[PDB]
Amino acid sequence: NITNLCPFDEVFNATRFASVYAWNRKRISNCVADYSVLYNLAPFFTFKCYGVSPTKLNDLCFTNVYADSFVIRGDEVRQIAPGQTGNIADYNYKLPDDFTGCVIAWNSNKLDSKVSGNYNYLYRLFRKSNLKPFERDISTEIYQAGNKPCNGVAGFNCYFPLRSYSFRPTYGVGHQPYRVVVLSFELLHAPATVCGPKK
Amino acid sequence: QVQLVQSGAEVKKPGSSVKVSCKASGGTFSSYAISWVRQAPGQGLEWMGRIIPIFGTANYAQKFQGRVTITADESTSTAYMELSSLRSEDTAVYYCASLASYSSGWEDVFDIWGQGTMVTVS
Amino acid sequence: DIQMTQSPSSLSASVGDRVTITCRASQGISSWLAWYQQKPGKAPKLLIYDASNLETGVPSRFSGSGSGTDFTFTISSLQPEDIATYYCQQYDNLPLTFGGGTKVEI
Repeated sequence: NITNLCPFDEVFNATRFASVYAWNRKRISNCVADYSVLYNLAPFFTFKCYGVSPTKLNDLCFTNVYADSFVIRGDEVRQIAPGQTGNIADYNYKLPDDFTGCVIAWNSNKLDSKVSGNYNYLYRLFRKSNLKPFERDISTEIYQAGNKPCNGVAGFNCYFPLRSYSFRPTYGVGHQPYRVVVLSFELLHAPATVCGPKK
Repeated sequence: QVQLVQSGAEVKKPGSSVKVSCKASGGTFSSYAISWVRQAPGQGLEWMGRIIPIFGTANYAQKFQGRVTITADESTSTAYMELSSLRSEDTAVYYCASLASYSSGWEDVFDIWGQGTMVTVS
Repeated sequence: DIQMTQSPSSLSASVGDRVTITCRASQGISSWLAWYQQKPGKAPKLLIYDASNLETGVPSRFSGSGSGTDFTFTISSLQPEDIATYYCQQYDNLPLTFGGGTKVEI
């Protein structure tokens, strides 16, 4: 028994998108979730769901909804899925095995690319252990080798943990920036805060 | 908090070079990117180049390409920029500023600006 | 390189008078514009970092909006502390270009 539409507009159409390093997380509750506006429009190239189907989204109710957003390379969109492996999955953003939700990703080369630039977006390349599901790491400490302590980036394993994609138009489709939004759902019984536009 | 402190002013005859610096203070040097902006007397601001010391990448405008060099020194956290073959129209106030781009999802907009150095040819 | 035309070059207005400054890009930019405030003999201050996003600590008195080529920055009211020169900066592409600037006079 709610009437206010969910704030999907400020999540998908937002001009700014967070880095895969320190990705953003927006909570959605107490609203009507009409998903037709998402997949009906042209710019959203890819849209996949796990545990549910795109057509059934408008007919379901959800107890809690989270909208994670970030930017990754085109070839790395594959890594955004349950049980996957790779830099983004291992060190930046990992989904749970029982993930229930959908992943929306589309090309944003026109927005997020500059000729010899686009240092806005960074990703973690070194970490001692893989992240837990939905884990977040904002630290940037140097990755000391162990045979000698480190205070700054040095030789052998003493690397600076983060790196930047440096998107440019000259890159191919695979390396071009892709704007990604991940929706997570919970399907328990009442109370339920999010429901579709049903009667 | 972040603060940028620039060196003193400089006065030179034409054909010389300048070696101004801006020392980063507060936080850690692993989180700053520096850009240099020119402002001729009474005219608008002009962007020269960008330096990201951690990634070891620098960029310059087309006019200053091959004439301005920007460097940095981690040991002293001093961002260095040099201008070669000085000529009278190079006179301007030069500002050291920190980019927001080199961070999570921000852009090139300059957040913190240095006190600026007066450079004149005479 | 991408060039921006900023008009009017100078605008004079009284206390409490609304101010409107127009910045026009020669090529379409996807809202990647920022506005700065420069007091005489002082470094520019970043007022608006995105097409409409105000920086922390900047009074809501200031505002801005626009997309594509045409952008506008406005002051809801002229306080004495608002008399300054404002520049529009485009950062869609690497060769950052500042606008011609708009000198504000009481």
